[PDB]
Amino acid sequence: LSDADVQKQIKHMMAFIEQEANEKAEEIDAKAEEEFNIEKGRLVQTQRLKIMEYY
Amino acid sequence: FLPEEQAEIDQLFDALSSDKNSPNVSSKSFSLKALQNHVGEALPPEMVTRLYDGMRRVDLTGKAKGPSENVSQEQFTASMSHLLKGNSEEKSLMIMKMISATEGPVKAREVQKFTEDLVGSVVHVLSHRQELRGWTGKEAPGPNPRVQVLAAQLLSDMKLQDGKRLLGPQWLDYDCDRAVIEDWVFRVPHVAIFLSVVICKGFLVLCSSLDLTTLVPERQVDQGRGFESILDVLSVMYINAQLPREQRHRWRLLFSSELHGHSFSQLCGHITHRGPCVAVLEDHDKHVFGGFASCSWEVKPQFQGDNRCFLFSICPSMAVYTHTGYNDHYMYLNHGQQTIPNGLGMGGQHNYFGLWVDVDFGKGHSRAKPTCTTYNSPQLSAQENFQFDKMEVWAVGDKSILDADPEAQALLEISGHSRHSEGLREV
Amino acid sequence: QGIQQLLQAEKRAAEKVADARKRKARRLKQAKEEAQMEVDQYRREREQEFQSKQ
Repeated sequence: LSDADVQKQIKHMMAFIEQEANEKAEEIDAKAEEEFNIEKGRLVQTQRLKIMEYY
Repeated sequence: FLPEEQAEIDQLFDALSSDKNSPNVSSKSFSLKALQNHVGEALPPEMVTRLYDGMRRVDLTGKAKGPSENVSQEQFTASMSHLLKGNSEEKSLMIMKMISATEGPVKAREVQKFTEDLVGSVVHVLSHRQELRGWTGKEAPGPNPRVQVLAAQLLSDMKLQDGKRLLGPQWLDYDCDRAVIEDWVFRVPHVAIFLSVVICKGFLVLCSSLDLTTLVPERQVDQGRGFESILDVLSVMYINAQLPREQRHRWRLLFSSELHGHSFSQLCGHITHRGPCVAVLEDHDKHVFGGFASCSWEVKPQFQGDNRCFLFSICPSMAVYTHTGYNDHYMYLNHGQQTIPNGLGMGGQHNYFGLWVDVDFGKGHSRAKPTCTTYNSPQLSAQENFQFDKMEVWAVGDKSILDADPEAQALLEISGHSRHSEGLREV
Repeated sequence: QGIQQLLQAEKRAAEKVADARKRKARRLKQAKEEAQMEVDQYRREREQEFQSKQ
């Protein structure tokens, strides 16, 4: 009766709000893919304006 | 029911069962010929038949094999006790018992037909009752394409029990029972709203405690200028749903490209310092999109705005993308510098916006290639860099330099520099 | 226990972002090499310029 109350309370934080620090962690992978496209643009739009202007 | 409402619900049935053209009927019941009579031209033909066969399959006693052949007051007052006040277990009961003549789970192909049988009729009752407040979006000869793409948006929140959404051509054949439609009317407020205006506006129950000022906004344009908008009435009933509730009543014209020129200097002059407004534009490939600003537009290099600014979409699909809080790069407005971009922008970062309108007017981009960062919003246009001809900025809710200095025009004439224009400008 | 095992859920918590910053430090130079694969898109204009010369 007593341990059935304290087994719920160790799910209050362990997989409910400490799991969201893992959810706030893997959405820097949404922010790192936007930076990757900036350099992908910054190297195309400085060279595709060059190696097509030659032709 | 309150006795203010219990008075006029029997005052609709007492006038119905006294039909003259239907001969074999009594005083306690009516038949289906007079239910397609008083509605007249306020409802389409595909709904007044479902007005019959959705009310007739009520079970009141518990013993009969199916529906009764004459609808009585007991079979009438209970169906508005299921719809106009009822709960979710009662509300979708008259959704599914409107679809098939047999009981059971209704298939996922023919709930789509009913969903395009409803939203084509809200624009039929609201136009015939003359409540459009100026928003008369022109019907297309043929099918209206905004009725179609709005109706399939509601079915995107149709969460089947599997947890996986309706994807691919296997989206038509789901045995959708009462287990799965009863959260759909719980999640989607408009399928609960639109049934309260197809029924309670042709039937003209004046005691109804609804709000029609906050469902359809009021179009406030200045008179004298013949002005049609990009957005028809089902679109402005879509964007108005995701605004704050306090502003949903009046959409005033701020800038439009076919009346105030095709200039960015006019755009930046008409939408700066006018509060929250909804920018909406349509490019060459018929992709209507845009965004909403929560605060005023102000010309400054910094990223301004807060978490109520959202991007949407209308004509390719209807979806709304709220903020994600990864960054607060919400709005942007710059007007003629050289190291930072000059134009209007929302989302993303510098030169990588999720919606951008440039100073060379009629151009822009939505370069959110995977998705956006601020708004989790896709590439909005068909291409990477679109071109547009129509733009609208709508606010929601609520001399020159040549004549400014008379000493400088005196010093310019004294210093030898001419005027270049007399008799070309007014005064 | 709880406070004897709460940091054991926090060390596993902090060891999920270090792979999210190591993947972020990789995704910069992951396809900068494929940002030199736009020098394969220069081929389709050259043989087309050889096609307008043809």
